[PDB]
Amino acid sequence: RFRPPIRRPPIRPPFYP
Amino acid sequence: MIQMQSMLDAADNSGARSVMCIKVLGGSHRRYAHIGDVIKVTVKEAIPRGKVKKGDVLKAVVVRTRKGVRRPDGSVIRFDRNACVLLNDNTEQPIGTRIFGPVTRELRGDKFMKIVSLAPEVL
Amino acid sequence: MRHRKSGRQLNRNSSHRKAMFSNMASSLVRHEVIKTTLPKAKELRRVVEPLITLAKTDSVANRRLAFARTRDNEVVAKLFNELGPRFAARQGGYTRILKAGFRAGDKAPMAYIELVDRPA
Amino acid sequence: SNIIKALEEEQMKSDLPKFAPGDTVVVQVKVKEGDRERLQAFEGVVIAIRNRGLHSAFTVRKISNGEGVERTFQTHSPIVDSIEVKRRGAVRRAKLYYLRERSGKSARIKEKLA
Amino acid sequence: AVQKNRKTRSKRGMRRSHDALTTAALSVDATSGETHLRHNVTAEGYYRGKKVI
Amino acid sequence: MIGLIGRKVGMTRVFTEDGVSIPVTVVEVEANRVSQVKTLETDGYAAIQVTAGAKKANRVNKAEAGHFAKAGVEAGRGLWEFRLENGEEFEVGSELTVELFNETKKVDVTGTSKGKGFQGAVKRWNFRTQDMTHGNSLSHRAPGSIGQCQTPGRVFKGKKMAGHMGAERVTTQNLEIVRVDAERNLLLIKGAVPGATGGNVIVKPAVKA
RNA sequence: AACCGACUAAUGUUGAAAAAUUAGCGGAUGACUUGUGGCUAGGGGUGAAAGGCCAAUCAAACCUGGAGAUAGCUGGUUCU
RNA sequence: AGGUGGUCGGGUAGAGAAUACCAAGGCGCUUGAGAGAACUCGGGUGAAGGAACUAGGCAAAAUGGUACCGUAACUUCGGG
RNA sequence: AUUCCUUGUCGGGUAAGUUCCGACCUGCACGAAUGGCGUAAUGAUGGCCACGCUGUCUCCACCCGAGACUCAGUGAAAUU
RNA sequence: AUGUCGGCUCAUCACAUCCUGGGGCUGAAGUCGGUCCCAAGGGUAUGGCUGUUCGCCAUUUAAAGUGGUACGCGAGCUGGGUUUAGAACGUCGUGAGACAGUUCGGUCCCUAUCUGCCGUGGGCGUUGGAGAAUUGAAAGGGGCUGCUCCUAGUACGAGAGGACCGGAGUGGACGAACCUCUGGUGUUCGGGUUGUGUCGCCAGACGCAUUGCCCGGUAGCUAAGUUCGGGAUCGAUAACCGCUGAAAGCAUCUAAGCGGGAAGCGAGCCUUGAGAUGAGUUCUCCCUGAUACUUUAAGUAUCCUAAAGGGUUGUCGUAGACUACGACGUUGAUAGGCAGGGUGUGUAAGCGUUGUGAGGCGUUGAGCUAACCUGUACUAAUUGCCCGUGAGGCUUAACC
Repeated sequence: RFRPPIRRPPIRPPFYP
Repeated sequence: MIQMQSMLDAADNSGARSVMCIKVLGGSHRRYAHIGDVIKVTVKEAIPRGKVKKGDVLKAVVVRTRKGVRRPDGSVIRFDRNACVLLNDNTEQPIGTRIFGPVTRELRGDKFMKIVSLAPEVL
Repeated sequence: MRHRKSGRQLNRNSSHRKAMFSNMASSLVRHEVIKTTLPKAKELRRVVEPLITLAKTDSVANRRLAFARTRDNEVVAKLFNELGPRFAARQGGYTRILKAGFRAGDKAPMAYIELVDRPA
Repeated sequence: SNIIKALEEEQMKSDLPKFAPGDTVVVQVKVKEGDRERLQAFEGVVIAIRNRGLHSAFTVRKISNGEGVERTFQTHSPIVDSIEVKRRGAVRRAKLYYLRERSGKSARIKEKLA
Repeated sequence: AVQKNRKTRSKRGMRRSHDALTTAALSVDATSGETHLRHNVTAEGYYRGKKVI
Repeated sequence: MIGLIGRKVGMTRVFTEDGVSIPVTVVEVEANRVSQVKTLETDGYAAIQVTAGAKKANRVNKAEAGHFAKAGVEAGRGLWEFRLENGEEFEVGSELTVELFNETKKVDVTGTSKGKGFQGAVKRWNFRTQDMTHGNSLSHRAPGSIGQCQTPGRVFKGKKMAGHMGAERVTTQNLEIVRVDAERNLLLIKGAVPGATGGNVIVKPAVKA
């Protein structure tokens, strides 16, 4: 089954440090 | 140019004071009812002891609109407020027995001949 | 689309354009020949040449009209005392645009604009 | 266009009564109920007039059976059989659309009364 | 957003194939013999053979 | 089919006696004159070429002027060709007039539509706008997606996008003729005709009749 | 209103700006706000408590030294 | 296009250091010129309808002053 | 702000209500100063409803400006 | 470092077909259905609830297809749900904390090089050059459908009900062109009005306050307005139905042969279209000079010529980002102005009169009036410069 992934960091560009 | 959510006065003595178009009937994706067009309406506000009650879903024929009607000479007749006549949802025959305010000759025809007979004026 | 429309915006508000052209007309009446950018010259004709026509008929009404459009009493006097009389017979074309190359600073297409039949 | 002008002026009504905004007119409108052709009278106030030769129109506002009704007529249309000015109104404007928001006393117009 | 490969000199050159300059329309004044932008006054103030400035 | 080459004069109305207004475009057909007859033997198809109006002699090239001289017509504003299908016989110089459409109920009119310049997908193709508020960032009249990821990894040909709108040959079909005026060389055609006033219009008997 | 603040949105996000602008928004005689000068210092301070803040840095500041810590990992390792 | 303590504060209107227009005084913001496409930004108006939009009336629109009249449940009797 | 099953069930509101309000109690897995239950007033607090209002939307149209485009001068950027 | 749910925008394909078309069987009387076969041309709900997809519900529709496309689409949007950091409830844990439970809150970057795509140019080519008009190989667009009436209350049916076939009309949705009308807009037109500043003052104006606000409104653009479209027809077919007909004395639509037969297929309609390098066709126009030189060519150089026409420049456009395209360039209405008109606004100013005055009235439908209409050389459109040459190779055939 589809397991909801964590593909991206929680803080998004343009702030992504 | 009536659509879902449009409120209309009741030009009848059916007991509705105000109705709301639920559906423009006729065709798929049909946007608008004009004068002569039948609409499904919900009674939003009704008189205390009448034929129709608040929440009664039924049909109605639009008889007056602010957008009005073009006539073949290029004329246009516009009313100040939008009105309609509640019709039996099966028979499409007027619930009331009296029409209030003018109507247009666009209703002239076999379908709404009773409306036209009862109306005080036909412009 | 601008189909059939008239009047250049000249990268300005309306109030600015109105101010600018009122000024520019006053300058042209005063000096009888003015160097401007070519598009401003072409617009100026639609402002000045009507003032000159007004000035052909001398009336308190017309002077006040000219004053309203120029807000300059020296200009209004020159209009009604000199320029009207001069152009009395002439049926339009009170001004003449002569293209005059480019401005140094911005290579803007420039033009002289002058009154016709300057005594000078 | 001279062509369009010639074409339009051939169709124009010869003698139309002078009416103005604020006038109370009675338009006799030709109605045809099947075979029979009658005149029906539209009586109200001229609130707007479009002067455009053959393309001229005028809007008349009446209050009928408790309902505001406006009708823009095409002056030079055959359907408009006649126009009678009942009362000449004194207004200060070309278009009396302000009357849409007035009623009764507020909606009264002053008589011109030469 | 940005190239994945630096552009060659060839292709750069190909883009600038339309970048060439065109000359001004000139004419010579009858009276002053001075070259001028056609339709424009000369530097000495002639236009079509008459001193206009 | 044979047709005329008019100029759109403008629109107007025609009041009928029964109080119907009829929106009409007025096409002025100045006498069309045959300037060349193409035959199957010479050209591999049967057509007439016609000119209309007048061109300033000064504005006529020598190449143009010889072609007209050969017909013995005076130069007109252009040249337009009408295929013949009926084995109809015309000679050069032969005039075509509005009276061609004396029996014709409906015509098909063709002009160049007015030009709207560079127009976006919203006006050009009736694309829906995106939300005006509710978060939309700089993408109100944006066209949306233009494709479908890795497969096919490219934009398909004929995809509706912004671009030049108008200024294109357009033919309206089955426009009724309200009136032929032979005196004034007018056709009154019900409804809209492509392009602005002053534009050349080709009028032809309706193909779907 | 000033002043202090920072609830919403839009812009901006290679900014005008390493946190703003515009329109609105809260407090506005008080547990107010502000200037100057003092004091508290790193397992330490300070915290109407958010692991907040302690020089655009913080679940242990910054600098220098031990120091080339260590790196069962990754990279790279040059002529025939 | 940010931040930076204190002092001074004219006229008309106005409760006012708000706001509008001005004075004294100071400026036009160190790229200009054209054009009048899409689209973006910031605004103005809008037929008919009126929240059907949307996660959500977000955003807009709307209300907006003074005097008087009048004002419900509820209440800790102050309120509301 | 706790309930899994679950959009429990009943009632209200709507043409239609997984939300809301009232109520029921088989409380998966409330509960009495980690307070229980109320509670006027207050809140840029959460949910829901109504009127008004509207370009939020049907479904966009037009217009005013700043960019975009063209000319002249200056002249970056990530990337490769 | 390949952004992950749902929505929005925009799609494209399959066909296992939801509708519409064609059929066979039916436990098909008709009206409806069922089921299967052909068919992918077009079409194929809006709302209430929920982050939802879904689902349920309301009300539609001819129908509300099923799927693929990184569960299509975040360098296109959103960010409600998931996905951090705050906080709280239940629950678990002595605890720090945890939960695939819940709850409130919580920053979505990128100026597009290349491919691609939509547009729009420049270059060269197409064999002498030039101006036009075209043919159509090829491609694209379009392709939906309701209801009513007639046929006919006929056929069918005990009745109730109620057709096929054929014809006519009028819609929905979609598309297009257009602006005569109905309207929107109209900061370039006219007016009213608040505050204030100024023009010495009055009067009259002007600036500024969102175009200060308010009311109208020309041209243009435009939809809600107007008008038109989808086809018929031909040809070939699908399933299917045959005719004649053996193999197989019969039978058999098939093996020979000949038919019918779909919204589908090729044409037919609209648009593009000879870079169709396979570069087509037709009409018309223009250029019929010298020399030297060579390693003699489709040679080179000099001189003389500079055509048809193309450009640049100019006035411009219902054409336009720039271009391009089109008009005009004095042998001229191209633009501006000007005249007259129209249109809009709504009775200017000044003066007179009336009134104590605000104000009223007359002069006066006045004054002003953009993008409009008709005119008009008044102003501005300068044959100046470039570019483009000098009868166009060779072979072969046939003609002279």
